Amino acid sequence: GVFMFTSESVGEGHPDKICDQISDAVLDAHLKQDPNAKVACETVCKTGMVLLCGEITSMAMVDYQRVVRDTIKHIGYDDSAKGFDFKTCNVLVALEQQSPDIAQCVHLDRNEEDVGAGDQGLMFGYATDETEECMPLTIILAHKLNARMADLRRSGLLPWLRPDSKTQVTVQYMQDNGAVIPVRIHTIVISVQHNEDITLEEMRRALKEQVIRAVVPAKYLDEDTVYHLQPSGRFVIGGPQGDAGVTGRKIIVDTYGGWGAHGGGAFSGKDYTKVDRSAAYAARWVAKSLVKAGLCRRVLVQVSYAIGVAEPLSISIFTYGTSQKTERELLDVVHKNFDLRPGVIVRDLDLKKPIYQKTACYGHFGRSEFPWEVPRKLVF
Amino acid sequence: GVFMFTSESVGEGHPDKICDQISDAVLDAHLKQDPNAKVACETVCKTGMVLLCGEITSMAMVDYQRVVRDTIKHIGYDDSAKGFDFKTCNVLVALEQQSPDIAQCVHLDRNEEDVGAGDQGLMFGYATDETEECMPLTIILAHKLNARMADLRRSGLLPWLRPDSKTQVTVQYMQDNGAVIPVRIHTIVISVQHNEDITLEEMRRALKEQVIRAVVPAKYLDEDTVYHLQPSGRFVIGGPQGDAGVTGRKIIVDTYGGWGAHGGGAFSGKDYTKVDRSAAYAARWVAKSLVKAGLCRRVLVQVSYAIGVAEPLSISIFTYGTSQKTERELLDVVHKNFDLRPGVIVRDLDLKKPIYQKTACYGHFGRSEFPWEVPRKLVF
Ligand SMILES: C[S@@+](CC[C@H](N)C(=O)[O-])C[C@H]1O[C@@H](n2cnc3c(N)ncnc32)[C@H](O)[C@@H]1O
Ligand SMILES: C[S@@+](CC[C@H](N)C(=O)[O-])C[C@H]1O[C@@H](n2cnc3c(N)ncnc32)[C@H](O)[C@@H]1O
Ligand SMILES: [K+]
Ligand SMILES: [K+]
Ligand SMILES: [Mg+2]
Ligand SMILES: [Mg+2]
Ligand SMILES: [Mg+2]
Ligand SMILES: [Mg+2]
Repeated sequence: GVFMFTSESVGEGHPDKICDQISDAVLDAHLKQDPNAKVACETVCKTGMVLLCGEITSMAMVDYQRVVRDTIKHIGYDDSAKGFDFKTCNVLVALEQQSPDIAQCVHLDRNEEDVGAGDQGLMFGYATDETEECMPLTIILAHKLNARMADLRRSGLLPWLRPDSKTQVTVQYMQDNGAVIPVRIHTIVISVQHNEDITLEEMRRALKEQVIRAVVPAKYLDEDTVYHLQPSGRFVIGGPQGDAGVTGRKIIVDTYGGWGAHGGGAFSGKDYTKVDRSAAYAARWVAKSLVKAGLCRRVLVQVSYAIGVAEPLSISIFTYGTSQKTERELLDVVHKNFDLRPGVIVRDLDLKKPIYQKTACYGHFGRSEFPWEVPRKLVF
Repeated sequence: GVFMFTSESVGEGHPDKICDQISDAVLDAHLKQDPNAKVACETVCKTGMVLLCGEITSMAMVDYQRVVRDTIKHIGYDDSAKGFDFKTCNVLVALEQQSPDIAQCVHLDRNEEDVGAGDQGLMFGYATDETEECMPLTIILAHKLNARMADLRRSGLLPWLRPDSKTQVTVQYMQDNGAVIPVRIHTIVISVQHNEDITLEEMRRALKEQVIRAVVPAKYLDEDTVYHLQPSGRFVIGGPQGDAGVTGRKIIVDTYGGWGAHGGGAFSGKDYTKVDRSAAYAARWVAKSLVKAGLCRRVLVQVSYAIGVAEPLSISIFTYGTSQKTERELLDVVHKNFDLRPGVIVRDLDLKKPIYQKTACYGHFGRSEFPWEVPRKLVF
């Protein structure tokens, strides 16, 4: 019953991911001074331009030129030869206050515990026992390939590497009563921006031997694995010069790589009152807690909200046939162990801390440092 | 075994959907003069501003001020009292040629049939026999609620309505050997921008009696259905004035409302060489053809590509246990009946025709006018 499943990831210099990182750097900058800042920052990037736009109500005093240029510098775009330079790009800021019609409904006059959902929406959380981080192997490997290239770039071991990169991993799985077991790597794609000096054959050899073989467990690779390495043959123009970037255009990279499900909302640039983020984090937290408790091997959780209403409108659990308990029993477990109002989630998961720029590349899930990745011990 | 599932939709004046419609109006304008235009148009909107950015290589000569302002006019934003006016907003254009490093790999010198995938990526198609359009009931109803409000607005029957709107529908389902059967409407949310004259109680009564009851089959509604109608109590500030909008931030509204799966790519603003769009359309087409052929009741199809390579890297079929044939047999059926190279998809689905602005609101799927919604008769 073998099947293929593909996931992709992108590196820190991918233009959409640049925007996610800048949006969350702005959020972090506000939260460091005003833990209750209301932030909805969209970032757009294209040749020579970063535009910040959206809605912020905050007591913080933030140097947006500094925050943006510091983020671009850290990513590695510091010269016109690379197509983008934090020293000389245009930074445009079009930031306004949050609509008062929204504020009066969501949070004005309310105790923090009672804050309403910042919008309507649906969110999903997912977990799978196929890896120790409870994530799909496809997306984890895709992230790790990009992170390895960034390490080799920053260390100087491969000086021809530039920050813009994309990876894609196809894994063959067998199924086991609703659970999924990875069996082998079927195909890997890597494209990474490079300078003019290096030759194509050298690049492909380095991506195989210093990237792929350093990251992918050898038991999954064999002589029939397909490798598309620098498949375009030339990737000198890159970053925002090659492709426009926008916040919230990598939402499947950010989450489960196509597994589970997604409700549509972007994460980056948004404070905790935006349930698109906080409730997706909470749903991941619930799903991972269910799997770690031995209640299932695979689980999808849906929650939904209405603007201004603190309590979820609906909660659903799907275990793909991998639980002995029924989904109505699991729902009982969830109601007895979690309170999914946004004003409680913020306390359980410490969502006012300025840690969001860390989440904006290499995935929001699967990384044990974050509070939604620490399972709650369940009573049942 | 009853469960809840929620989907949402937005109306034509929602700021993210404004950008999708403008991006596809630009694509249509180019395709009317140059059927082979290469288009990757991102649109950003915020108070008083439309910014077009991205990459276009085309022989067409397009009046971007006219195209943008005509689109905003048709949506209905024609006065500062509504928060946005096509006559007086700022239109900024930052459009460059497609990267030559991409062009040499994707299409230069190649016959149309052999054009390579414009990017790497994964795409999904989904279909379900629960409605005659083979779509989830939740997302269809959510779309229809917004379309009904737009009709009542444009006819003058509810003159206090403005273009920005959001809907959300929670349905209770039972399952039937992997298939899903809608049973009742559990919750409906509607928020719509309004003028200052109308009272809250009048608005809520009109949304129930002239919108919901005109659109939702009465057999699904009962005395216990929950209604959150204008739940914020005041929604006068709206459109781009209330919330920044960006192309490709409604990808789950655009597709299956959280059902099936999504590979991450946005649709609007992209010509057929962008497999994010053409291969997702083709996968929907395959999935719907499988269901209409009686081969399954529910099906998810995954495909993936590498930049420059015409043939898919992987294809997967999941029937949720609703097919008598195995998924390997169904894969055989798909390989015998479809050719999923982008240069063949463009011919089968007529993807050079300038019909894309129609797809940019109310969903890309479930509408029989589009070629990917006309099932292919299968040999098997
Ligand atoms: C292929 S571009 C998307 C299409 C583009 N907007 C256009 O005009 O055709 C998307 C991503 O692919 C990567 N990319 C850019 N140039 C590339 C190249 N020459 N070869 C391989 N990948 C490239 C970059 O990560 C970029 O953000
Ligand atoms: C709630 S806003 C998103 C959050 C916003 N960016 C902020 O600063 O909090 C998202 C959408 O909700 C809708 N909306 C805007 N104002 C609203 C209001 N006062 N009541 C209900 N819905 C509203 C509009 O469709 C808007 O695009
Ligand atoms: K783009
Ligand atoms: K927004
Ligand atoms: Mg993109
Ligand atoms: Mg949202
Ligand atoms: Mg949005
Ligand atoms: Mg894409």
